[PDB]
Amino acid sequence: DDVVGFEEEADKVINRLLGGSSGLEVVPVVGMPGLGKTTLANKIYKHPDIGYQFFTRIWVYVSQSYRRRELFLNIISKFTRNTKQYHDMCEEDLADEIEDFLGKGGKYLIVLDDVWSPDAWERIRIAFPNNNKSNRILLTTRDSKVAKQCKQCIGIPHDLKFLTEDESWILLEKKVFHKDKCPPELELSGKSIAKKCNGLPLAIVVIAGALIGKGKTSREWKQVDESVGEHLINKDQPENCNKLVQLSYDRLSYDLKACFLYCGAFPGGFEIPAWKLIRLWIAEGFIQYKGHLSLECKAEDNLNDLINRNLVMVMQRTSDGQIKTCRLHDMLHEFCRQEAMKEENLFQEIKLGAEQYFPGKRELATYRRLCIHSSVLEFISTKPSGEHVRSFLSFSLKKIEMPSVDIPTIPKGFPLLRVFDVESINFSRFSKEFFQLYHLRYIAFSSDTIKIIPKHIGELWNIQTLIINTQQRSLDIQANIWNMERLRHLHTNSSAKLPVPVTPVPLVNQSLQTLSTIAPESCTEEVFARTPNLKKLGIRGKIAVLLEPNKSLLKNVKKLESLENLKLINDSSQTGKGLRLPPSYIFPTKLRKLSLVDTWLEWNDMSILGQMEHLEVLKLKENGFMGECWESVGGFCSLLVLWIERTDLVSWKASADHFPRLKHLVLICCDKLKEIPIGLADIRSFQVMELQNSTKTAAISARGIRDKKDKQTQEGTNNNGFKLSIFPPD
Amino acid sequence: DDVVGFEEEADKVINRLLGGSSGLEVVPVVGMPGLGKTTLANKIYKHPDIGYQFFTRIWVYVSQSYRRRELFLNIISKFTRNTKQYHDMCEEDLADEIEDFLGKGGKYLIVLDDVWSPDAWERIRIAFPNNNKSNRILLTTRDSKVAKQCKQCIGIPHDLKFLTEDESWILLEKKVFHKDKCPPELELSGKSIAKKCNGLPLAIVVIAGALIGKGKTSREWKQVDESVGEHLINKDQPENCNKLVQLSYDRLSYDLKACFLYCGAFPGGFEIPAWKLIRLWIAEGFIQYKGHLSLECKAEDNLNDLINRNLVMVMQRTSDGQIKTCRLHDMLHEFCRQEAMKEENLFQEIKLGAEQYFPGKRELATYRRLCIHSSVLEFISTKPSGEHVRSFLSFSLKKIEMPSVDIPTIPKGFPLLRVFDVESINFSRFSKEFFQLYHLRYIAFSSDTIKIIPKHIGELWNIQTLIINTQQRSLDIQANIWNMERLRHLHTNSSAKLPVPVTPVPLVNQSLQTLSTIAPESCTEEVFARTPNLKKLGIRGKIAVLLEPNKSLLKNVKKLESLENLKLINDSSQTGKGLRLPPSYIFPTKLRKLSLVDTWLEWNDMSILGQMEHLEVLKLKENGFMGECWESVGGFCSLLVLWIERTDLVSWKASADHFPRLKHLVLICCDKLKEIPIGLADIRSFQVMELQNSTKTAAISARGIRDKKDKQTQEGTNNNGFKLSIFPPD
Ligand SMILES: Nc1ncnc2c1ncn2[C@@H]1O[C@H](COP(=O)(O)OP(=O)(O)O)[C@@H](O)[C@H]1O
Ligand SMILES: Nc1ncnc2c1ncn2[C@@H]1O[C@H](COP(=O)(O)OP(=O)(O)O)[C@@H](O)[C@H]1O
Repeated sequence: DDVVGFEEEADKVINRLLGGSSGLEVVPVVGMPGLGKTTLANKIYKHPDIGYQFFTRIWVYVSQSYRRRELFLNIISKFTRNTKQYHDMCEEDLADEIEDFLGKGGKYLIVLDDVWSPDAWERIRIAFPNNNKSNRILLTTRDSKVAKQCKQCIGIPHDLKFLTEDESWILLEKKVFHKDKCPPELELSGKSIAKKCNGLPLAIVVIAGALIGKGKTSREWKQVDESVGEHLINKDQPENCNKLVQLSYDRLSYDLKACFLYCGAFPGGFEIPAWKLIRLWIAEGFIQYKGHLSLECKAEDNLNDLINRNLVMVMQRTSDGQIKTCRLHDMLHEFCRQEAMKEENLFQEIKLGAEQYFPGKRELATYRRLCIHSSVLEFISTKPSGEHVRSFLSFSLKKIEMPSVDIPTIPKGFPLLRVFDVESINFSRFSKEFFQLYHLRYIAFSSDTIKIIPKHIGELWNIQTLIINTQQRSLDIQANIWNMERLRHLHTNSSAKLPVPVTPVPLVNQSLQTLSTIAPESCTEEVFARTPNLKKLGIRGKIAVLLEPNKSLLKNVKKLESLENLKLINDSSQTGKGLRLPPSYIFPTKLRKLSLVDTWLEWNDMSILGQMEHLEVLKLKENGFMGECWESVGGFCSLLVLWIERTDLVSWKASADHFPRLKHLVLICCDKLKEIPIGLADIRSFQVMELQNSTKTAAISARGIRDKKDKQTQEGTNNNGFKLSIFPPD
Repeated sequence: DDVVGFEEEADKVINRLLGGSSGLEVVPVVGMPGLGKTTLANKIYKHPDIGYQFFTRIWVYVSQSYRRRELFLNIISKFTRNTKQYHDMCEEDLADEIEDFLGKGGKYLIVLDDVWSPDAWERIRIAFPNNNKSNRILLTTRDSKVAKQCKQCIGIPHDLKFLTEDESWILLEKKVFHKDKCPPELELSGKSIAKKCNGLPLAIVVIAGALIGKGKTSREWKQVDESVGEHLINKDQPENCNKLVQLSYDRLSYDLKACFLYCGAFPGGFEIPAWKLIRLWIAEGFIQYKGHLSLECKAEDNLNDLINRNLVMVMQRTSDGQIKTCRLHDMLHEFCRQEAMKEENLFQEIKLGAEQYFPGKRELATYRRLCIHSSVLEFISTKPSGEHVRSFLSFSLKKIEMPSVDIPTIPKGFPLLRVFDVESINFSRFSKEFFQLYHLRYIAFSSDTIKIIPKHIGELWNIQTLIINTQQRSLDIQANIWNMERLRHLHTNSSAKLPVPVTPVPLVNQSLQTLSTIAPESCTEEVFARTPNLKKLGIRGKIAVLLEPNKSLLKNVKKLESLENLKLINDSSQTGKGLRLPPSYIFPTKLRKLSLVDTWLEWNDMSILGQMEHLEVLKLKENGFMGECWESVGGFCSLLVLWIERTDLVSWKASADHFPRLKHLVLICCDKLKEIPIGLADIRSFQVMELQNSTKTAAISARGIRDKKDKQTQEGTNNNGFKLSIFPPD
């Protein structure tokens, strides 16, 4: 409930939505960036009354650099998982598909954030039919002319009010002091600050983060108070607010300063993968820690400082509470840009400006880090060359093929390249000079034809992370990854057939921690003997090769003492019944996360999982577990999160003793579940619960469980209210 | 000498060039389009005094849609034939290469036609160094601000004057009446017209063509006189002059109207290949002739009407006088556009306008013929679909690769496609749905990976012309081209291994006329037995397989009675001496054109060629003939043109009886020629003569021959003055 002073505005907006015309209706929210337009939209999205009243709730991100085809793909992905048929149809075809998808449903609302030009609104409006079902469009805009120019915009342009003072002091106190009370010698400074921010929440949260970072001293509070007083916030000039961000930026440590500045190289509206980005922090040497925690731990700590300062906003978190997807505010992105080019020339972006001509070698040679986001193919066709370029950064929501003749240009022009992520570029093959980059550390790309990883990859002695994505069924690795001592991580989407190591000095790879998806045949004794420090393991392929009762290779997994994350993917031609678990003591004594996919195991097998006393997060995906009768056997003494998706389970019996400490519980696509155990509502730690494609009997059992737990909350000191998801509410 | 009234302007421009500053100097020529800027530039280029004074003379075409990399490639192609090393270097690298290439030479001039914006001039000027050698730049522009903005443009902007009336009447009379005298009842109309064109040569030539097309009657002359009087030519509004072109356009026949309008679909500044374009018409059914001449003959007649009306201007002609490269004036191109979209909606062009968004299906479905010239890859990535599209037209000076996943989009979106020329698009493979186009007639594309022509190509029963270009050494054709009765032409750049026909109805392909270079092993008896009407033959590969004395296959060529054009390319691993011709009577009795490449034959072999009494044009390319002593044996009773390039010939003896009727004579890269026969100057028909990379002894022999022939011209009635090329004059 981190929303202060928006209750009246949200209530009046909701009143506008539920009332008004009975046909199509669009409400525009205009305001100076950072004032709370998207935050208010998110509050409206999560409000219970509107969600109950609206059958379908879609969140859409537009941004300035919107792609209509990409946007239509994004909307289509929210309806049908089988997206292979929609990749070929032209844009109006997916527009009609969206039209009929929302036609099949009931009353719906569409949320369009950060629309910059009226022509974009006109081009996207064609996908929303007028079915006289009181469908609503929550449009957010920076300019009132966008709403004014539309004849169909019958609703008056709602100018969202700026934050009131009563909201100010309370908001800033909640942000910076949390549950603490401000000392008297800082209270007047806080009030003066709140009056001096001119009710702009982004400025308030950024100065709160700055105050947290340095210390809660009266002198520093007076300094920031006079600084914000020296910067009057004009209602028509947002750039001065960037100066306030400067008052935060100077307070960060030099390496942390640098990583925050590098965080701005990403495109606006881009949902950053957390794991990818921590790798960018590590590969570039930005993360330096002379302490007991690992470098990845230090990078996670830095991300935690970023989020708690409200500099980087997290949109989706992992099931266990970790950060999954983070992004930067568009105003903060513009400030980071302005700093990057006009102030400290750390890195530069190459964009198709009004001149429509790309920079030549003379200007490019002065760059140190590049970031090409659109029209990359033309730029690489120009064949640039940078002798002082240390990085190549490029993310796009669309995949761009790699011209073969143009392939050798990138390595030849950048011999001093260190990191090179082209995950939006589909490499067709490997060039010889690509193999000459001895200074490379991070390489990640996609391919649709590469089957054999060549031997010469072993001669890159400075690579730290290697990420490969492909649509091929099986991937063969011929390069000697075992002698690559500095290699730390691997991530693959296909079945990776690692070479069988040969036994010959400290050849043991103590730095290798995570190695993503590996074919079952490579999970041998020698492979795990060379990496005792492995923590995350992933197996992809015919799991029957792993888990035959007579010659199961999981005995080798027993000797891996440092393992905590295991992933198994079943790609066998036949995935029928007959699979069973080995004795429970075979597993590592300190494993934490295991995920079973397409295993087709009997329910009783969790008894093996019942022996592990430290299991806390478990995920079942794509027919991990099934069986008509599920009886809870054994006690999961430390289970916190269990995640089951698309199982034909019918009946489940459970008790509080079986799962004494569960916190997160998820069922998805359970088309045959009869009832959820009532006694689960008797567990105090049971907090969050969700349904998807469940039976009506499951729905009424869920409602009864919610009522019982709410009554228990009325009985005991259950501070954390129960969370139930009525999805879909149709 | 078709230049009237420009003698004074050309003389003063030449005086400016030879005089002025001793360093870099740029003369700009500004004027309303069609006034004669490029024509005056061409006259200056071909003037003898400037060519003698200037060591290096380069012609450069810029146009509005100029590409700096393409332009630099074009300039580099004029210096070194080995262009494989220059394809990889970045733009400034070829700029420096051009800098040193002109540095090695002496005083030079660079001609830049049709420069539209000053920034283009600034970006191209960096390739021209200041060596204090009085180098000159003939720049042609439409706006004086382009010259004014340049600080280095010390020379005053020369505003070229409009043609005077005395030149006018003479110019129009030379254009329309040639050597005839205007009747008195049309002379006053001609004078009134010439005064009413306001001295604009393009208008004069177009109305002369219109008058020629309809008839030289007094009433029609009065009609065109009042029409041009009704259209006053404003000096600042060129669009009204387009109306005058209308007075010509309405006078053409409907099919000829249509083909002229289709001629405008090509990009401005594009040098049209004549053969391709007659193929494009013959495929679209535009050429209809109910007469004895072939359809190709009718198309050539139409092109002749186009050129003699000055609607289409020819830049380079074939050695025998035929049209090789033709183009349209930029003002005429704009008029053709205006007519195409705003008037008769015959065809439309898809371009990246200020909106920066490509048309959708709704507008595209109303189109009948398309023409995409730039940013084609984005358009095909959009995946357009046209149910009423009958043609797909795309030429570019650069090669664009074909995305595999995007490959199927083109055929699926255009099932009613008839012609499809993507010769600027590099196809990587064949898609199955591409093979579903049963309405296709003309297909032409380039590839760097296609080795096997698939069988299903035989199921396209409506194909008339098939053109394939590839860099592969050998091309295999598996499709049954023999049962393709409507197929008329084939053109390949690689060795084409045709399938061996099997003997089984009129299966004989009487419509097949030309079939490009074909691998030697396919020149069998059965192949030539199925196409008795063949006229142009081409063989590419190991010619030793064709021409072994014991088992030569040219006996089969004997039975081909309709053959007139033969091409042979030697791609054998060893091309050493030992090759010899068969007896002369083996050849068809009516052959006209033969070309020998890399044959390595003895000189005496022309005795066989001496037997053919109707040989008129012969070309020797890439070591066709060699030998220290060349003695002329036999009499070429009808030889007109002989063409020899890069031979190590030393001594040649010839007489007038050997070549009694030669007209065009060419020697290129003769690094060892001792002397040219003096008696060749005694031949009356000897008119044109050229040298390239010749010896100094060859140069002085050439000068003596020129002096002797000029003295003979002073003796006899040699109306056609002798033409000698001082090339290079360094
Ligand atoms: N009621 C509120 N309580 C706390 N923070 C808020 C509130 N409204 C806005 N904010 C903060 O203001 C910032 C700007 O939010 P957002 O609406 O996403 O951008 P914009 O206002 O430009 O659309 C957010 O980071 C958010 O944390
Ligand atoms: N002195 C001349 N004699 C005959 N025709 C001319 C003369 N000068 C120009 N023309 C004609 O005028 C037309 C325009 O010529 P050009 O110079 O190529 O275009 P622009 O004047 O727009 O540069 C040409 O087709 C040419 O035939």
